[PDB]
Amino acid sequence: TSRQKRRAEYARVQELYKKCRSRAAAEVIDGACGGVGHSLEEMETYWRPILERVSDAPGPTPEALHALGRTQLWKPISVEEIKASRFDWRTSPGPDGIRSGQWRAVPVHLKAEMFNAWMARGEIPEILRQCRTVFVPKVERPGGPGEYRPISIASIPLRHFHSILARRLLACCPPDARQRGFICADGTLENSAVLDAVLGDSRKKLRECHVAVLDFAKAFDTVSHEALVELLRLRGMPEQFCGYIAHLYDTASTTLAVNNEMSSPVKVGRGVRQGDPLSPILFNVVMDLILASLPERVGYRLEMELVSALAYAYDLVLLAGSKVGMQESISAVDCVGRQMGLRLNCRKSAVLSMIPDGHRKKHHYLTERTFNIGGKPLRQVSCVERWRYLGVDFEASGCVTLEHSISSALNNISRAPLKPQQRLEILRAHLIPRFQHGFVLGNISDDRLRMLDVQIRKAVGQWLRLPADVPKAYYHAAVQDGGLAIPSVRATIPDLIVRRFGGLDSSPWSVARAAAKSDKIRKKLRWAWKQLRRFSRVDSTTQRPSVRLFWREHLHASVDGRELRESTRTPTSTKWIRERCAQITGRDFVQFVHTHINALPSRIRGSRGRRGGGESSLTCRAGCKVRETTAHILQQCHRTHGGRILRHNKIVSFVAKAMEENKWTVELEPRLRTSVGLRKPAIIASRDGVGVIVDVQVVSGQRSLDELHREKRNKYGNHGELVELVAGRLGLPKAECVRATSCTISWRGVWSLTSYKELRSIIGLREPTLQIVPILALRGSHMNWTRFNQMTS
RNA sequence: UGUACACGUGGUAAACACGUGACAGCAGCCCCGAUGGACGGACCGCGAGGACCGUCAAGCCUAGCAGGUACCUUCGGGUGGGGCCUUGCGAUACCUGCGGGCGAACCCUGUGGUCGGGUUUGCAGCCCGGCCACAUUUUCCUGUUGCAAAAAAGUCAAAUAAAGAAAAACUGUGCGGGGUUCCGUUGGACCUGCCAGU
Ligand SMILES: [Zn+2]
Repeated sequence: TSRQKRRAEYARVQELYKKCRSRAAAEVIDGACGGVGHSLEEMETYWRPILERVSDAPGPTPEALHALGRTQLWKPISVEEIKASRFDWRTSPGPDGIRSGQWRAVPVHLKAEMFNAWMARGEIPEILRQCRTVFVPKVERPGGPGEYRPISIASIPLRHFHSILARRLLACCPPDARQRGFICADGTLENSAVLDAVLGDSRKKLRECHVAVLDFAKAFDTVSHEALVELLRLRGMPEQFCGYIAHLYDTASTTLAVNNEMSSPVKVGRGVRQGDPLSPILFNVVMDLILASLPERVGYRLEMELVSALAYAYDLVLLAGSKVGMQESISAVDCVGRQMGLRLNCRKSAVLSMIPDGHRKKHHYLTERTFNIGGKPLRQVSCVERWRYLGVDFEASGCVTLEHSISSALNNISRAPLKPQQRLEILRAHLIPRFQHGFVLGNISDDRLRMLDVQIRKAVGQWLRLPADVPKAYYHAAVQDGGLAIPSVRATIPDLIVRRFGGLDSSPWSVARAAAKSDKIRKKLRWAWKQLRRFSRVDSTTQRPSVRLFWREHLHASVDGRELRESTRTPTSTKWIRERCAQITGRDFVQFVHTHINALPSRIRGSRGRRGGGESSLTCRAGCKVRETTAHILQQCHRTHGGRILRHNKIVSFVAKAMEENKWTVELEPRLRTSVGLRKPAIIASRDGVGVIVDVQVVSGQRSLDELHREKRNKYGNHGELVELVAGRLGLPKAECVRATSCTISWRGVWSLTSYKELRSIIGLREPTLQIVPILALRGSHMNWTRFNQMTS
């Protein structure tokens, strides 16, 4: 039943989110939320035949070997290198069964000797060799088995054993400097700047330019086993290493796990499997070969520097100044791919041509299709809007911009079965830092960034049901200052440009340094600096611009968020927005956010600009005949009095729990009849001759919290008779040992600095206890609001 | 291009001349993203803004994106509204396509002519949309599927099935009971009755 699959999908996504956040977020963003809908039938019959298809690649030719031509490996594995390899352990279990524990428990020497024996024999056990493959729909509405994706997961020991081999390959034989894809530094670091400099130069000096982008799709599904084995054999690497790779690939199998249904193993006829740590290094050797097969004298002369190819993660951006120049380059790429089995998406590859014309001083754009990939024509795109050289969030071949693909991601996140805080976190730390690279490879304006920010804010407002008139700084202000900390692409793009392009001239690359001394790059740097200065405030400590201070300055100066200005001094106050979100339910988070920025609809806040009516729209609905502000509702209203005592006692119970856990003799509601009047302390506790009178207060924040704390600190500790009475009751002789103490929390859930410091210092409570008091304050306040709004008489 | 300043040349000095110059600076800050129009009237404090009533055929808005046309320039480039000032060298007219929201059609389904699309392969399939033609009405109660948060409340005819028929209060480290908030033996929420009181 559909409800059953929805149940299973929700459980699976929640478990994945609890275990590993990054993989779950990356799966949710792409669209892996609907699961499989075609079952085993008409699914194995489509994907099984496409797997055991050995490519008839002839292999590299003497010409390719000579173009390539233009020892410490297999060393015994020691125990230091095992921990020298950086491994991400928050991954999925293999089909064998060992998830992380049976592999973590074994000592290092045993694993080292096991790998040594494995390479001595050269045979990975079939049980450990076995791997599974789950299916992922591409478009949000699957229509056929060809619209899915076979993500394959291998065993943990095999991934660990290959990671050290990949590290050895990277250290022993580093790639060419042109290869800036799978590199130690950031891949698309200088490649974005080089293309921009080339485009600026070709427009400036009216130089003939043609830049083509062609991607390596099915590059996982097109490398022939024999071709790669021969390539590694002729590279000079040990022949037995190649034999081991050939034995690994020739003896391979795959299990189809669709709807938890077992399936027989299936042969694979094409090499390079997805997710293996050796795959992006082995494919780097193919990149080295294809780059070495490029024609020698061809490219674009950018300031005495010749630029021809800038390899991206899985792309190949070729450049040429002459129309005939790139045709032979493309033919060479085609023959290299065909001789190795690689296939190219003519649909997803594009060519940008730029032909100048004299006697007019303008520059002309070609429109018709001229170049081709072995006969198949290449589409010609006018504007450079295919800045999708960012890896994930795959391309659309110039059909759409970067938007209309961000909105798809937002819809995929919105429809996924996640709590309102989980979507917020996924957008915070997995979507914004993912497409932000794409908005720098070309000319950009402020309006595009502002519209992207507005769309993101609209999506977040829909997720958390906030009204329209909420301070826009609330979304982008940092957590410690009070806010959702949604990073804003309006100010983080100039920040990225300034931070990266500023250090362009310090890059080891010779091409990047040439690109640094350009005209367009410097103009963009000036624009980015201007925007950053306009959207930041200089830091007092370090004299360096920061956007967080600017967002805080706007937020604390607003009307809704003025009461939050005291939250930046005690980071515990806003510990529930981001860190402690797994302990708070779904609707609870939305209610807490609503009362946190005072988005609750009152007769004052909910009628902004629409107060042309009578006093009934402004007078308190309880008959208090005063202004109906949310502070009045939540703090001073006779209908809300019972809820106020309820919340107060809810807090005093939890703090009493804490001090009891800290081994203090507590006394609830002491009864002291002073001669002056009636004094009602909250709770007293004494230990080893010293006592304290701890009273609990939840008060508004429109005044300073510390002063309000002092107003009862002095009253309870300087009465002159009450301290003697509590000293006599507790059993301590000297009245100066006992002194008053308060726990003052603003009803939005903001600690008081003096109160928090006193409570931490006078009596020992660990951080988790103080973390939960804002939760109690917010819950009590919103329950008070619901109690008030439940009836209207 | 237009202001102001650094050096050099020449000169007895200049309120004299020229050239070269920090990416030379000097071309201020702040706020604003709502949405259908033409013609005729009733509303409003007839005031900035917000209601409604009549037709029209489809388009109407956009400081959103991309490309070209002309013009101003100065080479860098340039086209929304409002405010505070302050001196504090800038720049407009439209059409084309895409996205957004307001319209408007469209509408129970199967074949074919279709056309734009995606996806494996070499025009063989699956799926997304747009034109051209085909196939009694009202009326209550059991099963199948689309989203709400949980083993159930919403969906009484969303589509349905010789479908089976008819007409034409609360105050609480209180107490008891259950696959239900989401937590890895606890915690807030509602469901009930007693416990000392109002
Ligand atoms: Zn009141």
